[PDB]
Amino acid sequence: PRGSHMKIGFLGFGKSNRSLLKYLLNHQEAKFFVSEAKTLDGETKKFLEEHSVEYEEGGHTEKLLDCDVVYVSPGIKPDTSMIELLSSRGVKLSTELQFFLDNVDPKKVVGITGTDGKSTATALMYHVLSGRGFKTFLGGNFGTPAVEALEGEYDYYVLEMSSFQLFWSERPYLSNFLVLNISEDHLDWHSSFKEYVDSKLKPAFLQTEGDLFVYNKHIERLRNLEGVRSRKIPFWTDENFATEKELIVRGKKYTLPGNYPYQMRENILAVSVLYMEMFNELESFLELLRDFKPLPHRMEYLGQIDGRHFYNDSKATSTHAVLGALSNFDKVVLIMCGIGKKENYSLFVEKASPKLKHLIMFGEISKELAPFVGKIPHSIVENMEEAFEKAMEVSEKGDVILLSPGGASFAKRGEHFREIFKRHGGD
Ligand SMILES: O=[P-]([O-])[O-]
Ligand SMILES: [Cl-]
Ligand SMILES: [Cl-]
Ligand SMILES: [Cl-]
Ligand SMILES: [N+]
Repeated sequence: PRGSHMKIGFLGFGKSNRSLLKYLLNHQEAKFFVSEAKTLDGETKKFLEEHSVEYEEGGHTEKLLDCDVVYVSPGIKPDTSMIELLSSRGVKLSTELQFFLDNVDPKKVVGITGTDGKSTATALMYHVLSGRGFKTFLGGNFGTPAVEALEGEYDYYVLEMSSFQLFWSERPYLSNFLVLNISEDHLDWHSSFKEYVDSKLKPAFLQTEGDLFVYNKHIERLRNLEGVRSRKIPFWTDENFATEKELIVRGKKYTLPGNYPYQMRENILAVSVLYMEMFNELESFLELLRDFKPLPHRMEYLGQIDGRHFYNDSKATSTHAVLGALSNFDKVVLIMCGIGKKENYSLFVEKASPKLKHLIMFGEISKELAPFVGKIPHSIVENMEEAFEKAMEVSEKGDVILLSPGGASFAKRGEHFREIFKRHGGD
């Protein structure tokens, strides 16, 4: 009715609405208006001015009441004054996720939601679809907003979707919908648990018989899913579950490549079930799982030499991973090495300190750590052989010696450390 005089509003201007405005500037004839509660920085203003997008900052005014549609930033709360005025004046309210779901090919979307594990599970789905050779987009709440992907073409769009995005999405239709878990704590979400649940489950009740809904069966305690019309495959059942070492899908058993925490086992189970439904086969999934980056590393116990216990955490390539390994003991003689990531090690050192009987270092990471380590008994050596002997020398019967490097390299170091262990008589 209004041709190019359509007025499109943005309430809030975080990454969702910024990505959406950038898509619409290049795809739609309309007058655009951005409304920010705080101040916009200099770069953002220059950007809006370069494309003559009107804006207000320092408060939401009645200028938004003039809009034909307003896109709400996912973090905007439902009972705020501007939402109340907008609704009471009959202005249509939508959000960047809903726009995406209205514009993409529905059958190419894999929508993942959950309380825990959401980012890793989404990354795994992306990983295994990419590994089959599909051109695959990864984004959603934790990452790149989905509308970025509407430039060019993809085979699959793998989205992580939060309760906030789904709340503000009036009709969030997904052909492929995975719910990892729904849990009562901890929660970024404002208040009502029943609104949180209902927001997260919205897509399920929109599906048709040709669609797919894979879900954690514990959510059946919260909501009745009988009327959902899609192919529905629950996990944690008699046929779809995981124990510490095994994955069972359709009653079939597969050995997992390591013994992982509960959340990672659930992420694997969830994505398994969906992959098996899409491709009828899990051998390709398991092979691709092996190079999945967030996959926890094996901490291989090597054995003893003269009462000392050796653990090989060769794959720890960051401060974070070293802190993981450390939480398995109370005292340890620790060997670190490799190329230090650009970090601030004081946070790491104070967190590591109580667990360290002695720290041994070599490689360029020695230089990064040296300035913060005056606190604790420590030795800098030149290579792994020297590190090994120094570990034997500062240790006694009963101690644990742990290789957990913390830096990158140029199972090469791990192999080297194993070989040294053996040459000095290890088991
Ligand atoms: O945060 P507001 O719309 O009063
Ligand atoms: Cl705002
Ligand atoms: Cl904002
Ligand atoms: Cl998004
Ligand atoms: N936000």
